[PDB]
Amino acid sequence: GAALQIPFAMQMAYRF
Repeated sequence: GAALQIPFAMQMAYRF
């Protein structure tokens, strides 16, 4: 449930 909310923040950090 809240396991993807963790990597989601980092996935965007580099997606920039």
